[PDB]
Amino acid sequence: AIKKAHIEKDFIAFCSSTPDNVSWRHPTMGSVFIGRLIEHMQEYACSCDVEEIFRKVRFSFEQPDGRAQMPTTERVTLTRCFYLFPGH
Amino acid sequence: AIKKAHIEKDFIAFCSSTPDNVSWRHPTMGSVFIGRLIEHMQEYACSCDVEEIFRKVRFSFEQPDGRAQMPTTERVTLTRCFYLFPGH
Amino acid sequence: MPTSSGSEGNVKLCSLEEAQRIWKQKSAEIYPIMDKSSRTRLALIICNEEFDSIPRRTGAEVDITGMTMLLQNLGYSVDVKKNLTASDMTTELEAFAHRPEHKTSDSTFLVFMSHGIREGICGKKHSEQVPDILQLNAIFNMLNTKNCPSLKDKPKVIIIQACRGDSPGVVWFKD
Amino acid sequence: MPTSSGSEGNVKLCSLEEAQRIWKQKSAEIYPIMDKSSRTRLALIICNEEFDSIPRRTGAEVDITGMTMLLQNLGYSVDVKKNLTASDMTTELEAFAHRPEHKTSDSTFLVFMSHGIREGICGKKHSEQVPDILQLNAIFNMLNTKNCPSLKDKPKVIIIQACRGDSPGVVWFKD
Ligand SMILES: *C(=O)[C@H](CC(=O)O)NC(=O)c1ccc(CNC(=O)c2ccc(Nc3cnc4ccccc4n3)cc2)nc1
Ligand SMILES: *C(=O)[C@H](CC(=O)O)NC(=O)c1ccc(CNC(=O)c2ccc(Nc3cnc4ccccc4n3)cc2)nc1
Repeated sequence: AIKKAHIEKDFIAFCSSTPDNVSWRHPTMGSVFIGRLIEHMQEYACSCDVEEIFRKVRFSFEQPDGRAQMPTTERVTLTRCFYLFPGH
Repeated sequence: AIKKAHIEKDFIAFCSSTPDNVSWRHPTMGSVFIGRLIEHMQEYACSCDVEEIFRKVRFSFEQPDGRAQMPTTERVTLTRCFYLFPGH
Repeated sequence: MPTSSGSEGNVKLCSLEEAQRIWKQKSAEIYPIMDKSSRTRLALIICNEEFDSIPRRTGAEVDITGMTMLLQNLGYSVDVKKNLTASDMTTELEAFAHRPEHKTSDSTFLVFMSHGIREGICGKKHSEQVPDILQLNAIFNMLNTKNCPSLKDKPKVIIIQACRGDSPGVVWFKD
Repeated sequence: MPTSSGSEGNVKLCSLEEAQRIWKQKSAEIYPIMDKSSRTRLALIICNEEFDSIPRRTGAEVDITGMTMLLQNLGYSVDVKKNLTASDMTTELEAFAHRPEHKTSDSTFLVFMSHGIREGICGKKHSEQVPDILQLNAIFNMLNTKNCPSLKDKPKVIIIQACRGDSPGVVWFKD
């Protein structure tokens, strides 16, 4: 017996900036977005679902300096919370 | 004194289906997505932030029937949780 | 006994304890809510039902009724606009972003209900030969900090009821 | 004393109590996690550093190191691909969606790090006259249920480090 499934589901995109805008990068330190994401994953993977973590990264960019960017969550079809449960 | 602000921030789009796909509508009952959103807002506005509510609507569409669709959250730049606090 | 006779209607209320629990469980990571007595919350509904060439969206009136009442229950003054071209929609959106009440508001809801193709939302004058489309990108640009400073740092919720192409959105699998 | 000498490195661990608390606070609204002893988790990193015409992405190696280690800490086997055209990226993505390990996995991470314009991610051969672009839409299509049934009902996280245009993304306001 064949059953129907949604063609597109359980996706989440996380971009480094909003449309039209640049994302910043340090020659020895890497990308600002990537570095911030590693920090937040490391700290919050154990307590938050990935959508929450992405918001916290965004919040961490809330106060703009000379090199401002605002990471964007896109095309979200997560029906559930995704907890990484690091250590498990 | 002038200060910098992100050009795009604190946005959330909620579409009725995923790209390429149709959204269903009943001639006397209205749109399936709209009806489901009203239900979930009515029940969950008091306990969840709007991002959570949108996920629950999505989850409610998880099991496809003859008229299947998967609502999509798009272009999210919310840095905080948005609670409606109905009654306040 | 809870009652739908009140201004919040069928929307379940958030108790004073619930509001305090949420304000504790999550820190300064909640959007600030403005004083109820003085806030001028705005919402806009653009719904297209009658179209020149494409079929009539029967049932759209039930959608308008429900969405208008729900945003009101949540505290928003609801503007309802009907059967507009992509040009009219832009003009109306611009007018919305220029409303003084956004200054004394904490949030906004934008609702678009219409036909839709892959590229965006359909105006009343839409056909294959002469497209009448409002891009989602355009809505965002008009409500962003450049074009709507009054809504700076404030949640802007955009809701779209529309098709995004002709496909049923499904694939078969066997158990 | 917690230690980064373990396989999870600098990633803070989730205690057995924490895992049980989350499994209670949120109901059957969490994605199922597969048995650690038998799961074959996969992740893919496509990073472009050297480009034919557009400037070299100095620091990209620090990004590869960090992302590769982080996905490993989280339990994913990380495939690292470098300096690819939009055509190569498509081919590699197709190859990723065809990996048998997705059958015995619970989730996937896709990471794209490159230059980028409004329309998508830049391949190594990108210039203004001859664009070499991978659209975000294309990534999604290749990992969706039609083209990747093995990942049906499983979280697919896509991460993009790229510009999306030339603008600084800021507007001035006075206090
Ligand atoms: C595409 O652009 C548009 C999008 C739009 O107008 O919103 N979609 C369509 O043009 C469209 C064409 C045909 C149909 C046919 N609808 C159905 O097949 C249908 C069958 C059953 C139901 N049942 C139902 C039951 N209960 C409820 C409760 C609340 C709301 C809706 C509801 N529906 C619905 C639709 N649809 C769209
Ligand atoms: C556009 O397509 C690309 C996107 C990409 O390659 O990722 N962006 C660029 O081409 C680009 C051009 C120039 C620059 C200049 N960078 C900076 O101005 C810059 C200054 C300071 C810092 N500081 C800093 C401090 N600490 C950290 C920690 C961790 C990671 C980064 C970091 N950065 C960074 C960048 N950028 C991009």
